[PDB]
Amino acid sequence: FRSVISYKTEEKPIFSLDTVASAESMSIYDDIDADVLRNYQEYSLANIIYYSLK
Amino acid sequence: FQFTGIKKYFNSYTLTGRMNCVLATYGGIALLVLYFKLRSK
Amino acid sequence: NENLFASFIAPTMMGLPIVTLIIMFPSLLFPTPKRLINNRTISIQQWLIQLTSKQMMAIHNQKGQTWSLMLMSLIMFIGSTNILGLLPHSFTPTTQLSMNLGMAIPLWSATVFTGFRYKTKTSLAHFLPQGTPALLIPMLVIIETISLFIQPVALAVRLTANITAGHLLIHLIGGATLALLNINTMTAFITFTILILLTILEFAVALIQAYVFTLLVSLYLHD
Amino acid sequence: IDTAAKFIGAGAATVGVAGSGAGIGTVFGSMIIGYARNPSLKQQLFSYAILGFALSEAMGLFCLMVAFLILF
Amino acid sequence: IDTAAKFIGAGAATVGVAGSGAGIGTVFGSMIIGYARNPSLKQQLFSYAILGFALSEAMGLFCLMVAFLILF
Amino acid sequence: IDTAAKFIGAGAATVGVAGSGAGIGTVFGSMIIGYARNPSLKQQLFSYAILGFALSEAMGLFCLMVAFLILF
Amino acid sequence: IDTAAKFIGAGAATVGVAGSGAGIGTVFGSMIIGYARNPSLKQQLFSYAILGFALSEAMGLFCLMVAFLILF
Amino acid sequence: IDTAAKFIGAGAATVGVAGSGAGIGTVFGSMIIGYARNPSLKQQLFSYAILGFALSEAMGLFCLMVAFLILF
Amino acid sequence: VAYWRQAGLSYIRYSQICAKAVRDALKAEFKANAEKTSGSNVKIVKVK
Amino acid sequence: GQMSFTFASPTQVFFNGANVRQVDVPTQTGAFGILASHVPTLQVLRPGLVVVHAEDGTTSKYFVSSGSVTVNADSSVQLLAEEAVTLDMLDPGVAKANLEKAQSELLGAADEASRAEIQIRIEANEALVKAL
Repeated sequence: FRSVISYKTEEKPIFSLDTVASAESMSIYDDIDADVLRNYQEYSLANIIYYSLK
Repeated sequence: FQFTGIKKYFNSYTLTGRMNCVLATYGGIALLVLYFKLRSK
Repeated sequence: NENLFASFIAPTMMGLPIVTLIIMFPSLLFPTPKRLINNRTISIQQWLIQLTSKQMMAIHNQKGQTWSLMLMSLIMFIGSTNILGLLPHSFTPTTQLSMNLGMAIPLWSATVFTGFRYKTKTSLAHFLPQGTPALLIPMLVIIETISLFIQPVALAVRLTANITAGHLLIHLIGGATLALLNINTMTAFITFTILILLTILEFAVALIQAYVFTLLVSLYLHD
Repeated sequence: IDTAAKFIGAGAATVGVAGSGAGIGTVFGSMIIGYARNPSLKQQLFSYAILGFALSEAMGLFCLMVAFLILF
Repeated sequence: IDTAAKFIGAGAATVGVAGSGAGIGTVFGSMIIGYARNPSLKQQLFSYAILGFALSEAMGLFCLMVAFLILF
Repeated sequence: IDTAAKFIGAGAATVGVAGSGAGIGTVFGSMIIGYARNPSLKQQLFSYAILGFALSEAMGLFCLMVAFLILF
Repeated sequence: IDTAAKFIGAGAATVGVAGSGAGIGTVFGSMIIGYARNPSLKQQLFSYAILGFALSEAMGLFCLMVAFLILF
Repeated sequence: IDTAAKFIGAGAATVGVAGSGAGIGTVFGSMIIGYARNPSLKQQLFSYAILGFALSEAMGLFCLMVAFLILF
Repeated sequence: VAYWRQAGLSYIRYSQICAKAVRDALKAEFKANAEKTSGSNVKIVKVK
Repeated sequence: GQMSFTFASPTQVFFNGANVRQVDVPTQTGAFGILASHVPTLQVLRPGLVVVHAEDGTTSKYFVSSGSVTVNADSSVQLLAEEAVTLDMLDPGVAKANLEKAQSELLGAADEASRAEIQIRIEANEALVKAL
């Protein structure tokens, strides 16, 4: 929502797969493996739902 | 009175701690080789 | 060809004067008070024990805690008789190899006979480490028993060999000062090497942690 | 005849220290990568640098103990 | 026999002073893996290296006097 | 008998430089894992390996100069 | 006896390449564990491990060069 | 006396094959830890080990090759 | 990898238990804020 | 220097755009220190205390339960946590009793994953007591 009067229906993507989150922009990053990124990418699924629910 | 202050301690652990006989045997044999080498000079 | 070191050839003498006075003397450096508040020179000896009685107590946590009130007497004797000898012309009883073979063996064999009077099977069934594979049973139990009987020799010879090794570099670096009637600039640098080396030779306290502690591990493991 | 054998038996005894010339090189290089991870140096991490140093120099200097006895 | 005995006790002692070069390979080298995790550079990080660099060299210049102790 | 000492002496004095190469592989083997963890190459990391090769070789190349005075 | 001094020296100076033999074994033990963390392979990850090899084996190869002069 | 210089050059030169045997424990040790990150193993992860293993053993055989020259 | 890995669990199933223990070690005053979050209200409907 | 530290619970906010020079976080796969320009990573948390050192003379002893630390390319971190409470809201006396009861059910677990659930519970109470 923008205000009391006007809201907006919106769209946001969910990169849930580990390997689509394995691209050129993560090779700059540190020692994260496919087990650490497995635990982390799950937790951001619970943080997009709580953002959506509020 | 250098006994009854520590007499409760002794028969507790001198059951294993007072085994200086192995030290006495490894000592007494160590006496024997040095008197023998000076005997043969 | 600027700075020619010199040397002096002289015998380095670990003689044996009257010892049974010298052993008793670091007992009377520590007094014991029969009072509640004490007199601010025992009170920093009494605090120094209540630290390192809380580190040889914490590991064991058994009814083998009865043994630990002795192990803090073992740390004060060779803690003192290694620290007295740094003085000009004093004599350390832990220099000679005789008493250290009487400090290891009546203590080390007091450990293997501790579990053999209570457990009687699983003390030296600690020779069985794991879920036994086949090709290395005889290669194991000829190894883990030859590294058991090394332990009394491993415990005493590590103490006598480096304590006396401190005393020779005290003499030889020190004796090269006296025989340095050549160029006088290098005399100070050998002197400054000495007063660093005497700070390193207060690792004679550090080498008593590595005698009581590997007596605990050689007690905690068996019991 | 043994005057040279006084020397090389001392001259070979000295290179047994060459372990502990590198063995303390481990424990000081291995401390800074134990420190840059976790900046709590005043705790027991620095106290394990000196006991590791002292226990390595304890096996360091007494190799030179056998050097002088062959000489003197 | 005199100059024969002296020199091969001197060269065989100088092997031990490059026995501490392999330690400062680790001391100066393991600064790299610490510096990349955390850039707190002019902290004790580079200064702990000097406590490594000059203490490991202190076993390097240890034996070099002992070689010249048996030169003469 | 002078010739039999000069040639064993320098060849004994060459042994130590093996200690130098066995640490100097570490000071680039820490920079491989250094740059692959944070691309900070052109800044201070690579210059440390330039110091790291220069330092430990000075522990090494002096030992070769010890071999020359035995030979000469 | 004059020819014997030729033989004794080079076999002693032979061993100064033993450490430089292991001094190239670790620079490849890095690039295994270095590349497996950042696939930037054909760039300056591999190009640096080339330089660390040819520098270190050259200091081993110069140790073999003095083995020939003791031989000849 | 002519036979005795053959065997010191035989015994002392064979020593240096110990060093490169220490090196191939590193590179085969490092392939175990590099694989446990990123199972891309049958690609150039494992192939860099057989790159490195052949290159370290080539130095150690180069040490052992003088043992057959100087003995004969 | 840990014991909650390789046995068939998820990180939410990890994070549910270790956060539930903090809500049991609280006092009587701050027990209502553990009752506040307490997010077990969504029902489950699968058609089969 | 030139950092940004953000520390937010779901229901409340501790820090917003206010950084103080050093953050200590208990990572799932170890621990780390943040010192004004750390090489960026994407890590997840274990039960343990976060001691943020304020500039401000003193420190700040928080205790997270399970969250996520994202230090990024520019010098700015985002530490988000689920149950981020301080020390004085916890009682040590109930934390002592909760340990050995979960050890008692550990032998009494017949299944392999139900026993693995018990191993999660004893770890969190172990970091509970030692932080106190």
